[PDB]
Amino acid sequence: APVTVQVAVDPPYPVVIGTGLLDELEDLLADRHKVAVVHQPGLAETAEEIRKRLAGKGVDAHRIEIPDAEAGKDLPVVGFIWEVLGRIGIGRKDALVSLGGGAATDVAGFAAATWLRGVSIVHLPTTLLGMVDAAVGGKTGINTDAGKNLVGAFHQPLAVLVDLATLQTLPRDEMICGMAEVVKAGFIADPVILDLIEADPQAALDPAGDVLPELIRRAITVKAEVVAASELREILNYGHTLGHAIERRERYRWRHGAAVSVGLVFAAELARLAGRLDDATAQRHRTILSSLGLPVSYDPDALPQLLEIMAGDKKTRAGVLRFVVLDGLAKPGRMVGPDPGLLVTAYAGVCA
Ligand SMILES: [Cl-]
Ligand SMILES: [Zn+2]
Ligand SMILES: [Zn+2]
Repeated sequence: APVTVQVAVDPPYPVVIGTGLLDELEDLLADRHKVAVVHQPGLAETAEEIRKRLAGKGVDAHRIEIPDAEAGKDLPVVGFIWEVLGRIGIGRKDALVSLGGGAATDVAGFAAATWLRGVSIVHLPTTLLGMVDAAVGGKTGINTDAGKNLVGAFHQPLAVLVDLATLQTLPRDEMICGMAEVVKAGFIADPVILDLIEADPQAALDPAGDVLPELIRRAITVKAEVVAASELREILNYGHTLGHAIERRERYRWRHGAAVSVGLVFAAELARLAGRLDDATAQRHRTILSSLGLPVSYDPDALPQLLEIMAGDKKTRAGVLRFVVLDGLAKPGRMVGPDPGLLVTAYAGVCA
């Protein structure tokens, strides 16, 4: 019944896409002695239902509620999760289930990665961004005093269950910000994603339509294929060089997807001015993103503060900025240490 995308790492794991996946979760974890469901607050009820269905099969099943959103990835939260796994007596053969957006899958994933040096985790992402991106690929992380996105671990999930029923209650604004990673996947490796969205941009956002389920499958496949195929993975940062800087500048008060959207537009203008990307494919970034309702511009006077921010990013070595750029649709390449005047000119092409 559901579609499954296999992530061809070693060992491989499935990303299951379908409607009503609790049965598949039950049969998957039926034989574990203990399971802890780590969930964000608005999902207490789905978590309690998972817990009961599990306890029904004989699992000593627990739910662990963590703060919503970015508050949920903070070091004290993972400290709390560890203490709870201990109190419950979660062992090496036991399992965690994450239920929530990207922050939940990241913190629950980091906790599973480090508890007894690694226990199995199943991810149930409940946001579009979580489904196409954060839950696939095994990157986990937490927020510490050092900054965000710095501390983490690679830890592949036993499985990822992408339950489309859950999209029916997702607010429109979260749907739109999840679509920025789908669009990114389209530009880097699967232009059919772009063609499908262009047919009708508003049908792409409809959790009941037939387009969104296909876009999800395709975006997950692009990520699965990149991850299975050590630096090709950097292509997934497309739009994120400026995007992460904007987020930071706004103190994480902008949606991740909105910042990436502006970063994509910037990356396209950078490539266009460098002579690497044709005008048509370059312009297509702004037209697709703006048609979905995503921002395509940012504060015209922010470049100096953005440059200083990008200066300190982990990828920056000896003050040298690195960007993912396209040499054509689905032909990702790199631009290392671009001339400052070129960034200034690209930024003006985006903001003015
Ligand atoms: Cl979240
Ligand atoms: Zn999220
Ligand atoms: Zn992203």
